[PDB]
Amino acid sequence: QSALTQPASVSGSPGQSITISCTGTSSDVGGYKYVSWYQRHPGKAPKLMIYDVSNRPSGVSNRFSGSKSGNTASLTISGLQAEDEADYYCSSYTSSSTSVVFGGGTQLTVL
Amino acid sequence: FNCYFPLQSYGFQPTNGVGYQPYRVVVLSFELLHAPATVCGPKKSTNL
Amino acid sequence: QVQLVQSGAEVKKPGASVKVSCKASGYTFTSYYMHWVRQAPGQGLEWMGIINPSGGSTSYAQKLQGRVTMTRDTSTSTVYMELSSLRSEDTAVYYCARANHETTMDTYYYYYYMDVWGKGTTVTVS
Amino acid sequence: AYTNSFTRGVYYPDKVFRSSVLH
Repeated sequence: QSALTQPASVSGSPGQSITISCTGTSSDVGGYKYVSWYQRHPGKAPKLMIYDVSNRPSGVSNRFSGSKSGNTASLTISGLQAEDEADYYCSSYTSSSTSVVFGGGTQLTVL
Repeated sequence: FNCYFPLQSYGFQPTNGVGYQPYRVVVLSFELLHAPATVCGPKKSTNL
Repeated sequence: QVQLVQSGAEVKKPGASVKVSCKASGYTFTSYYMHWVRQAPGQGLEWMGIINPSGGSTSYAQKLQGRVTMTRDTSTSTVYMELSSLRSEDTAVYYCARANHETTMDTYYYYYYMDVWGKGTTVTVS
Repeated sequence: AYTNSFTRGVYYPDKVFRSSVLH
């Protein structure tokens, strides 16, 4: 399908919680349980925190959780810090021509 | 926990399937009411 | 130390062909898949296609017909990435990606988990 | 407003002709 929909930029405060939306097609997110998110520290490599919508690799801080309903996937960051300021991309398998789709991305700026 | 989406994806690895391959199983169910049959094969309808 | 390394950067003009490697380390080269993701400038990350280290079977995106052929080397645990008829938007950061399960017989877990990564390798075409 | 259905509602159960038979 087409690139997923993510907020352009979300700001907040440390320790406060911020949630990131990810909209796709029913063939991108709503037909599957395969949503995974990623983050960009500038000039660095990706890093996986989210996969299996709400499941986790070993070593990811319990501050990041993923959620799923309808066409909306969502990532929640509890107890924000300036440690958390990065870019964020949601990913999903698609039931169509392609196999993997990504969101436009979201820059989380810590104020 | 105890809350699972009831659907799963098969996958069908390209060449790893001996009983793990896509088998497009078409099934014909032959329904007759002893009514007007409508789908019947190429028989030449001779004179009466 | 399971880590993936491609080559350095390349500077192309349109119409050429480019050779991108990716050696592997720290595991059994014949188990996992090798996934490949680029980053077009300003638009997000983009998967080409993959190749199986066990047999070499290939596949790729329809939008990338005939302009890509993925090869590999089991002896050096090196997998190779080809892109011909190069165009300006082919400027991208090309990543080699490892699947989050070993190729397993009669399997269920799907093989597109993108979890292990290359440093990155940017292509410049103008 | 309720009414009696005295004997109506009977329909040919199938599409098979019969004759002079209590089926």
